[PDB]
Amino acid sequence: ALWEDRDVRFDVSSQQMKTRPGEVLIDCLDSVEDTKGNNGDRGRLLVTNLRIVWHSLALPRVNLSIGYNCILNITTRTANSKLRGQTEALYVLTKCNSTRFEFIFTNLVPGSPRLYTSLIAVHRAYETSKMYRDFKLRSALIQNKQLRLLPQENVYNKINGVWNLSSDQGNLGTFFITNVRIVWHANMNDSFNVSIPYLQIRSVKIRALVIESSQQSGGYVLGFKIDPVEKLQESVKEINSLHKVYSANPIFGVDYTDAFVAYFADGNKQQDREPVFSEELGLAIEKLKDGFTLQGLWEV
Amino acid sequence: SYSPPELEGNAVVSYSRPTERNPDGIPRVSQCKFRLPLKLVCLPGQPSKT
Repeated sequence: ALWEDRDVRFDVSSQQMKTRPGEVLIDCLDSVEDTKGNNGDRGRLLVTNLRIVWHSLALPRVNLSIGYNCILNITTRTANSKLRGQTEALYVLTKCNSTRFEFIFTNLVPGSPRLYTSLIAVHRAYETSKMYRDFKLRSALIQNKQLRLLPQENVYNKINGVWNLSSDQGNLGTFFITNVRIVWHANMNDSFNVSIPYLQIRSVKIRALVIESSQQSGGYVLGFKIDPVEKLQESVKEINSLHKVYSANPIFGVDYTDAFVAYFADGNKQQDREPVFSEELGLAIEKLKDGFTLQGLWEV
Repeated sequence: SYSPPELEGNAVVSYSRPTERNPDGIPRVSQCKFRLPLKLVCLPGQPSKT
């Protein structure tokens, strides 16, 4: 469903670069040349709400899309002294489904390098806010007896005595309904709580309050049971209404081809062999490559 | 005490043109020369025959 902040795509279409409903553009910069691919071609860089995009600005087909849940390090490099003005450069390190890429972005015209700052800022806002768009078990949600609300979140329905049909004897627990996510704590050792976001929900039906996950948190079917079913169907219908009105415009809580092969961070390596034990060092070491030895790789 | 070699004087401005290529500005220099009067270095005095 949502891939803009979960993958890293190359030669993306002119439509997938367009702002998703919940997405929103923040800052832009022209003439940002792309490097780590020596095409020597200019472009335009965009720091959106969920991902960073770069399109060639002359052949807008060739482009890059990097999600914020797939970046590890972002480094700004101020160099290239007096000969001209102090120009910056952006080094982004990315790891998607165990494959490490690195992209470099060179600001050609030294007259507008401010972009490289705001990105950093929003990236923090992307990581400090993951309870908005991700699924978590047994977190630190509950205060003394109440829920700790996110910034853009207020409770809708406050129901006591809502069971959980995934355990045996620690069930009876409160059920908080909010505009961003729905949570349930256990009211007895209140660290068995589940915080499901509307973004991860696929369909709320009955078989009993069955909630299915959207192929990202796996097929996690959650079952709850309440007092006589009047309030039950009431809660189900209001939950479906809130789900649809959210999916209309997502929130995301962010406050404020061979293309891949030319962007590997390792260098001609998209792999990680099976980590096996090492009797030489005593550490878990990556498997050695068909004849190589540790004391032969170490020396020069 | 000694009189200057010439009364003329120069005045030079060095400025910069901010351009897209060099946002810091290419440096240019232009000058103008003024002419000072004898009334600054001389006075009417007595003449001698030889």
